[PDB]
Amino acid sequence: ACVGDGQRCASWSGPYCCDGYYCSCRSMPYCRCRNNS
Repeated sequence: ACVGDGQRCASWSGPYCCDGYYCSCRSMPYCRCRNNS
């Protein structure tokens, strides 16, 4: 199972994203997971 769009990555960076999405980590611990571009 993968995370949807805009879904933050577990804790700080545990699970991955769907086939095509990524996980950003701006000024904050809770990284965000969403589509590529």
